[PDB]
Formats: sequence, C-alpha cells, structure tokens
Amino acid sequence: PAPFAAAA
Amino acid sequence: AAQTNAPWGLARISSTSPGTSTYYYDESAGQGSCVYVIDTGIEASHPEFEGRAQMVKTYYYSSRDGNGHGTHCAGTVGSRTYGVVKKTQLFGVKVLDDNGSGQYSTIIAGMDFVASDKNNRNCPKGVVASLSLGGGYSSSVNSAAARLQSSGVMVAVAAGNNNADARNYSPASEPSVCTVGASDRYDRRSSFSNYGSVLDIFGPGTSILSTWIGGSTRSISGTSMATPHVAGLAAYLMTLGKTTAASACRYIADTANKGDLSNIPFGTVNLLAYNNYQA
Repeated sequence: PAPFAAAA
Repeated sequence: AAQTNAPWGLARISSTSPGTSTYYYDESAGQGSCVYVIDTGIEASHPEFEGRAQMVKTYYYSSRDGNGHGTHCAGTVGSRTYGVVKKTQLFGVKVLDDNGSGQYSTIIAGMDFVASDKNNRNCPKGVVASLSLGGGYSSSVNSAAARLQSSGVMVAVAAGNNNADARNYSPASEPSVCTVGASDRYDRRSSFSNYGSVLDIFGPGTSILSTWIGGSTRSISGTSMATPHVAGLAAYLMTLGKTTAASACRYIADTANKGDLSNIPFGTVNLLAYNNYQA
C-alpha cells in the first residue's frame, strides 16, 4: 500500500 | 512577498478565506531548512528547483524519479513557483519505486537514514521530512517515524486518502508525528481525505498544480499533496524561527484557521494550515 495519491 | 495567480493551495495556506489568488509569504522562504522528501525521487534537474534539490540516497538502481509523485511533492514543498517554501533545500531519499510503491523496511530504512544523514549536512534551520506515503498500520513503521521524529526531524505525514479514520494507517497514526489531511478549495475536507482523532491538521490537497518529471508540471489531488504544504509550511516557519522540529506540528495546529472547513467529522479537528503572513 503507498501513494497517499497521484497518477504516474 | 506575493505570488499572483499562485496555485490556490498556495493562496489558501496564506488566506483566512478560501477564494484568493495570491500566495503571500515571507521571503526567507524556507531557506536554511532542509526537507527530505522521502518518496520516489525528485527530478533534481527541474529548472523549477533551480538547483536546490538533490538525490541523497536511493534504495533502488537509479536515483531518478521515474514516477512524478516526488518531483510533485518536492515541488509543492519548495519549487519556485509551485511551492510553499521557495528557498528550501530539498534532498531526495528514494524509498518508493517508480510506480510509487515501497516495502516498509526500505521506508523504515529511509527514515533511519535521514535521521543519520541529516547529521552530515548543513541544515541550519531545521529539518523536516515529508512522507507523502503510507500503508496499513504498522508499529515498526510508527516506531521508525517516531524515531526519526524524536531524533529531531519534523515528520509530516499524509493522513491517507481512504476517507477513513487515519488510525489504521501507518505513519498516519504515529500520534507523535504530524498526520496531515487534505481540503479542496471551497474549504471542504477533500472527499478522499482520511480523518480521525489522530489527524493534527489539514492542508490543500485537491487539484494541486506542481512540478512534474520532464521538466513539466501537473495538478493532482491527495493527502499526499497536503503533506508537502505542511512540510513546507513547517520548513518555512522553522526558518522563520517560529517553532522547532519537535513542535512544528502543534504550533502549525494552534495557529491554523479553525472551524473553516466543512465536511469535518465529530472527533476530527477543523483546522487548516496557515502561515499568518502579515506583510
């Protein structure tokens, strides 16, 4: 569990 | 100083009313402090970082941000244009791979790392560490954050984006750090924002224009983009000598805009990051 968020 | 047609999160952080378009900040602008952006990397060549960013350590093969997240976060904490603190020095610690994931030990490791490494830098004004990342609760992850934080760094921590209670998320719930929630520009809690009794404050997290890889720029939304605003708000005030790493959070919280935000649950604080810049 990680991005706390964007698109990349 | 004022930055006209600033990004709204920027204008907000320095307004006591949603709506404005200028970001007003002191000119010292973060300089003296350092901010570890413990994330996916930081395109240290972005002309927007004017040379003030640099990868200090990766936990992968390159040091490059091949993602964007970190340049983004780095960006908001202190890119010239997109940032809170236009003069902070940024160091990248790359704990998250180029998809934006990381194991809890390489982030534990990235956290113990900046705790050590900061010792061999020149960050006269304080040292902040900004963790726009997170996962399910873990007490070692909290432990790492709390070690880092007690070792003297001002850990800003994304509440998370699961519009849940941040208690089951980790850094988020290391009550000793500074969990940050997001708001949108109409002063509503960002619809995705986590919340709970463990959050300490809110920053702009919806539709946030910042630096992007390619030497570009881009808006995205997240508690991930609010963190860097407190990270940078923190840094900006440390260099302003208003608070320290050990209390930047309580102070940011006590001095915030209160009761403004709408959408806040009983139990969660109605506090929005604010610099009280008076020209």
